[PDB]
Amino acid sequence: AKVKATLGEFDLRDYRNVEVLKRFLSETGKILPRRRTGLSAKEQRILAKTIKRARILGLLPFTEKLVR
Amino acid sequence: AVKKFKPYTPSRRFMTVADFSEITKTEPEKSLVKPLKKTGGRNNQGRITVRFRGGGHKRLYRIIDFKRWDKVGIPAKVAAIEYDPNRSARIALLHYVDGEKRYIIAPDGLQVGQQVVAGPDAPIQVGNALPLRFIPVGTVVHAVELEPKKGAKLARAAGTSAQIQGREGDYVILRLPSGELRKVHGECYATVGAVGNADHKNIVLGKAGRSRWLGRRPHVRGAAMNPVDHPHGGGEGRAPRGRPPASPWGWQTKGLKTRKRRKPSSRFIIARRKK
Amino acid sequence: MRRYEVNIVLNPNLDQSQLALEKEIIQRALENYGARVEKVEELGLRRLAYPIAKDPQGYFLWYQVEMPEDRVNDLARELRIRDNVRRVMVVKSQEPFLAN
Amino acid sequence: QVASGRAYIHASYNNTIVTITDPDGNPITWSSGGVIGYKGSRKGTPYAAQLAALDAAKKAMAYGMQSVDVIVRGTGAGREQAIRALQASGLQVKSIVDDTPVPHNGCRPKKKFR
Amino acid sequence: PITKEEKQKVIQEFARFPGDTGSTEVQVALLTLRINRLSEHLKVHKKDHHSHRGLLMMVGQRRRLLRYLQREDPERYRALIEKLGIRG
RNA sequence: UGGGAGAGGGUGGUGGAAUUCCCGGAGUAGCGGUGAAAUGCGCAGAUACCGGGAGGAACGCCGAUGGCGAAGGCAGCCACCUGGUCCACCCGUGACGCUGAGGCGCGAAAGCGUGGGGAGCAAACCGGAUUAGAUACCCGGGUAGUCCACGCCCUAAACGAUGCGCGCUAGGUCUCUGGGUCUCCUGGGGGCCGAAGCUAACGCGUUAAGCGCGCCGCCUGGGGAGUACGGCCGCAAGGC
Ligand SMILES: [Mg+2]
Ligand SMILES: [Mg+2]
Ligand SMILES: [Mg+2]
Ligand SMILES: [Mg+2]
Ligand SMILES: [Mg+2]
Ligand SMILES: [Mg+2]
Ligand SMILES: [Mg+2]
Ligand SMILES: [Mg+2]
Ligand SMILES: [Mg+2]
Ligand SMILES: [Mg+2]
Ligand SMILES: [Mg+2]
Ligand SMILES: [Mg+2]
Ligand SMILES: [Mg+2]
Ligand SMILES: [Mg+2]
Ligand SMILES: [Mg+2]
Ligand SMILES: [Mg+2]
Ligand SMILES: [Mg+2]
Ligand SMILES: [Mg+2]
Ligand SMILES: [Mg+2]
Ligand SMILES: [Mg+2]
Ligand SMILES: [Mg+2]
Ligand SMILES: [Mg+2]
Ligand SMILES: [Mg+2]
Ligand SMILES: [Mg+2]
Ligand SMILES: [Mg+2]
Ligand SMILES: [Mg+2]
Ligand SMILES: [Mg+2]
Ligand SMILES: [Mg+2]
Ligand SMILES: [Mg+2]
Ligand SMILES: [Mg+2]
Ligand SMILES: [Mg+2]
Ligand SMILES: [Mg+2]
Ligand SMILES: [Mg+2]
Ligand SMILES: [Mg+2]
Ligand SMILES: [Mg+2]
Ligand SMILES: [Mg+2]
Ligand SMILES: [Mg+2]
Ligand SMILES: [Mg+2]
Ligand SMILES: [Mg+2]
Ligand SMILES: [Mg+2]
Ligand SMILES: [Mg+2]
Ligand SMILES: [Mg+2]
Ligand SMILES: [Mg+2]
Ligand SMILES: [Mg+2]
Ligand SMILES: [Mg+2]
Ligand SMILES: [Mg+2]
Ligand SMILES: [Mg+2]
Ligand SMILES: [Mg+2]
Ligand SMILES: [Mg+2]
Ligand SMILES: [Mg+2]
Ligand SMILES: [Mg+2]
Ligand SMILES: [Mg+2]
Ligand SMILES: [Mg+2]
Ligand SMILES: [Mg+2]
Ligand SMILES: [Mg+2]
Ligand SMILES: [Mg+2]
Ligand SMILES: [Mg+2]
Ligand SMILES: [Mg+2]
Ligand SMILES: [Mg+2]
Ligand SMILES: [Mg+2]
Ligand SMILES: [Mg+2]
Ligand SMILES: [Mg+2]
Ligand SMILES: [Mg+2]
Ligand SMILES: [Mg+2]
Ligand SMILES: [Mg+2]
Ligand SMILES: [Mg+2]
Ligand SMILES: [Mg+2]
Ligand SMILES: [Mg+2]
Ligand SMILES: [Mg+2]
Ligand SMILES: [Mg+2]
Ligand SMILES: [Mg+2]
Ligand SMILES: [Mg+2]
Ligand SMILES: [Mg+2]
Ligand SMILES: [Mg+2]
Ligand SMILES: [Mg+2]
Ligand SMILES: [Mg+2]
Ligand SMILES: [Mg+2]
Ligand SMILES: [Mg+2]
Ligand SMILES: [Mg+2]
Ligand SMILES: [Mg+2]
Repeated sequence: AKVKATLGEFDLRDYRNVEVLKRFLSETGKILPRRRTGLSAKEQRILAKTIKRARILGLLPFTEKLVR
Repeated sequence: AVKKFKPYTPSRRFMTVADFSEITKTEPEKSLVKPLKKTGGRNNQGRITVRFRGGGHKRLYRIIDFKRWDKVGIPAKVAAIEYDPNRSARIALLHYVDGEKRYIIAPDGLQVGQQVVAGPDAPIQVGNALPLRFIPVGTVVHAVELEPKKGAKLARAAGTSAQIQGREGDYVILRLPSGELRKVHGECYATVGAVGNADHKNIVLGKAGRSRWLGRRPHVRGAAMNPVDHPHGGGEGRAPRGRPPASPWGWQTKGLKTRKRRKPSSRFIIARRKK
Repeated sequence: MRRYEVNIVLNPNLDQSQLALEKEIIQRALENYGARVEKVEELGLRRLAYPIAKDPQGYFLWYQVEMPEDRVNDLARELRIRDNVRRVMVVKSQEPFLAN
Repeated sequence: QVASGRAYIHASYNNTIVTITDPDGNPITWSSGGVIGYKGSRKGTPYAAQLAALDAAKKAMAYGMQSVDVIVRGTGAGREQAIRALQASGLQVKSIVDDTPVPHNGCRPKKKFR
Repeated sequence: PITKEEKQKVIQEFARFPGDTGSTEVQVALLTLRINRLSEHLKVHKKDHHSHRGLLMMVGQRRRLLRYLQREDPERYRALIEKLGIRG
C-alpha cells in the first residue's frame, strides 16, 4: 500500500498542495516513515520540509487525536 | 559603552563615566531652558524634609514635552540629541515643520535626521506617540501617560520601558518597568520604543566626590548615631540592631508594606511587582 | 533581485471592504519594498488544520515576486504589523521537484 | 441533569482517575482508585481502574447520564481495563479517542525519565 | 554573494591576455575579492568562527601564489599588490 | 565555467506540542509517590475536566548502521550574510608542492566577571524512606547553574585511545551524494566481510594497523606524580 504509488506526477516542493500532502501523514498527523511513503532519501527530505512549511501555514495539522 | 580609566589615582581605578556617544549637540536650546530652583531638600518651611541633599552642580532645566498629543499630525525632524542633567535619559531636539521646537526624552534608537510624529495614525515606529489603544499589543513603549491628557508619568528613566500585554474594554494592560501589571486607559499616550542611555546603570561613581557633584550629601547610618537621634543609636561599642530595624522615625523598614490599603487605583493594578 | 513567494493569511471575519483595504496596505508595501509582483493567487477562505487566532479559518493570499534580496526581511515585518495579518511567510522561490 | 457527555480517563502508572463531564466539558462526577477504596500501589492496578470507571459511570447515571464520549490520557496498566468497564456500565460510548499529551521535545524530564 | 558579473570584471581586469583565467594574477585578484568580502562579513559577524577558518585558508593560498609570483617576476608581483593594495 | 547535496557557521524573524504559574468555570475526597512506603500536597476545595492568560526552554513525527564540519560539535520553520566540499567540462596558470619547531585562531561540559533571564531540570542544602548504619542509590522539596549578550577559562575516555600528504597491493554486500551510453559504468563520502600482507594476540585489511617516501608530535619499568620547585598564563578555580 505504498503512498508514492497511489499518486501521479506531483511536486514535493509544493507546500500548498494540501490534498496530496495530507496523504503522507499518519492518521495521527505524523509525517510517515520511508517504509510507508516509499520515498528515497532525497525526496523524503523535501517531503518533510514542505509538510513542515504547510503546518506553519495552517494547511496541515501538527498533531491529531487518535480515534478507535 | 561606559568609559574606564586607568588607575592613575586611587579613585580613577574604579570610576567609570558614560560615553556620550549619542550626543550631537553640546548646548541647550535657549528658549527651552529655565532656571531650576535648587532646594537642598528643604520645603517651604525651611525644614529639611528630605535628608542629605545639597551642593551639586548648577543646572538649567530643559523643558520637556510629556504631552505630545498637543501636536497631532504635525511631524518633526530630530535635530539633535543632547545631555540633560535633570534626568538619566538623554533628550532629543525636535524641529516641527510648523517651526515649533520641543524636547522629548530620547528613545533608544532615535536617529538624528529622522522624523517622528504623534496621533492615532502614526506609524508604529520608534519615536512616535499614540494613544495606547492604537499600539499593537506586544510592542514596547515608554513615556506613558497614567491618565488621559495628564502627561507622561511611566517609564522615563534611562533604559526603561513598559510593554503592552493586552486589552480590556476602555483599558489596555501594561507591564511596568517594575513588573507591576497595570491597566492604563486606552486613551493615554505612549511613545514607541524604550528610553535610551541604557548603560546608565553600569556607571560607577568611583569616589565620594562624584556623589557630591550629584547633590548627594553623605548619608549616615542609624547605628552611628545616639538614641536621641535614631532607634539604632547608642549601645556601647558597635551594636546589632536590637530590635526590628527601623527608620529614624521608628517605622519598621525591612519588609513593612506601606501602600495605602483602600486606595482607588488598587482596582486597576492587576499584579504587584516582582522579585 | 531574486524570486520569492510571499504567503499571507488574513482575518477570516472581515467584510469585503476591510479585506480590500488590507490588500491595499499589502500592495503598497510590496511596491514600497521594491517588490515587483508577477503571478498572484487569492484562494480566499479555506479551512485550517488548526486554529489561528482562535479561529478555524483563514483568508489566503500568495504572490510570486521579484524583489531586492536585502528588503525581503524588512518587508515581512511590515507585512506582519497589521492586527488582521495573521501569518506571513516569505519563501525563496523554487523549481518543482517531481515524483512519478 | 444531562443526557450526553464525556468521560475522561487519566491512566498513569500509579492510578486511574475517571471524571465524567457535561457536553461543554464541566465535570458532573469523578472517581479513582482511591475513591473506590484502595491506597498505595493497588490503586494503579486494572482492578482498580475497573471499580473506578464503574463508580464513575454509576454516579453519572443517577444524574441522567446515558451516552458518553471517551477520552483517554495515559499509558497506565489501568487504561484498557478502564474502557472495558465504561462500555459494560450501561453507557453508550459513542467514541473512544486517545488524547494523551506528548511534547514535541519540550521541558527536560525528571531524572527517572532519562 | 559575489555576482558572476563582478567576477568577470575582475577576471578581465587582471588577465594577462584575452582568454586568461587562472594565471597567478587572476588567481590572487579573485582571492582578494573573496577575502575582502569575508573580512567585511566577519567585521559584523565576529562570532562566525567557522567562516573565519576559510578566511585563513584563502589568506594562506593568496600568500603562496604571491610568494611564487615574487620568485618568478618581482615587477609583476610589486605591481599586483600595488594594484590590489595588499602588503601591510 | 556550469551544476549538486548537507543539523557546516553568523544575524534577524517566527510556529505549534508539552510543563509551570495566574484568572474564570464546573466538581469532591482524595492526589501523588515507591519494591512497598513515608515526607509532601488536599474540605482554607487539591487531583482529574473545560476556557482564558503569562512565561522560559527544548523542537516530537520526518530520523537513519543518515548528513555536515579540522576538531569541539551542529536538528521546528523562514529570509539574509558566509565557510567548507563534491561532480561535470578538460578552458587558464606552469611544480606555484608536502609537512611544519615556534607563533596565531578555534576548542564539549563545568566553572568565572558584568548585565539580563528563569517554565522544566537540578550540584549544594532540607526532609521522607531503604538500611546494621545510609552524609548515597529511591521519594517529596530546592539554590547556583542550566538559557541570552559581552569578556574569561582552555580541560576531557577533546577516542577511531589510530598525525598529515602522496604512491602502490583481490574482491563481495549494504548506504549517502554526483555525473554517465542510466541493464551497468564512473567520482566523492559512510558501514560491514574479506585477497595478499601485517600483528603478541585480539584484530587491521583501497576509510590499513599492508608495502613504501617526506615532514611533525610522542614513548623508554611501576609507584612517588602530572606532584614539588622555577617560569609563563589566569579574576579565581586552575592551566601549561
Ligand atoms: Mg576606571
Ligand atoms: Mg584614562
Ligand atoms: Mg583605558
Ligand atoms: Mg595610585
Ligand atoms: Mg586605588
Ligand atoms: Mg549618549
Ligand atoms: Mg551609547
Ligand atoms: Mg553651556
Ligand atoms: Mg529667556
Ligand atoms: Mg528672552
Ligand atoms: Mg524648575
Ligand atoms: Mg518662599
Ligand atoms: Mg519664614
Ligand atoms: Mg519662623
Ligand atoms: Mg529623608
Ligand atoms: Mg537634605
Ligand atoms: Mg542625560
Ligand atoms: Mg549617564
Ligand atoms: Mg549600581
Ligand atoms: Mg549635578
Ligand atoms: Mg546614597
Ligand atoms: Mg554611612
Ligand atoms: Mg557607628
Ligand atoms: Mg557614637
Ligand atoms: Mg535633638
Ligand atoms: Mg526619646
Ligand atoms: Mg529611641
Ligand atoms: Mg541599639
Ligand atoms: Mg548594645
Ligand atoms: Mg554604638
Ligand atoms: Mg563598654
Ligand atoms: Mg561589644
Ligand atoms: Mg558607639
Ligand atoms: Mg545591641
Ligand atoms: Mg543586627
Ligand atoms: Mg535583640
Ligand atoms: Mg489611577
Ligand atoms: Mg499581526
Ligand atoms: Mg499509586
Ligand atoms: Mg581553498
Ligand atoms: Mg608575501
Ligand atoms: Mg480553579
Ligand atoms: Mg487550562
Ligand atoms: Mg553516521
Ligand atoms: Mg587545459
Ligand atoms: Mg598544515
Ligand atoms: Mg604549533
Ligand atoms: Mg570552552
Ligand atoms: Mg557552559
Ligand atoms: Mg556554568
Ligand atoms: Mg562558585
Ligand atoms: Mg554566569
Ligand atoms: Mg546572574
Ligand atoms: Mg537526608
Ligand atoms: Mg533515617
Ligand atoms: Mg537523602
Ligand atoms: Mg531529588
Ligand atoms: Mg523537583
Ligand atoms: Mg521554584
Ligand atoms: Mg554566582
Ligand atoms: Mg565516539
Ligand atoms: Mg577521523
Ligand atoms: Mg591522549
Ligand atoms: Mg595507553
Ligand atoms: Mg602533526
Ligand atoms: Mg607513524
Ligand atoms: Mg553512485
Ligand atoms: Mg543521476
Ligand atoms: Mg565527514
Ligand atoms: Mg566506497
Ligand atoms: Mg573487517
Ligand atoms: Mg590470509
Ligand atoms: Mg572495499
Ligand atoms: Mg601494531
Ligand atoms: Mg618512573
Ligand atoms: Mg624508579
Ligand atoms: Mg601543577
Ligand atoms: Mg589536571
Ligand atoms: Mg608553581
Ligand atoms: Mg595536555
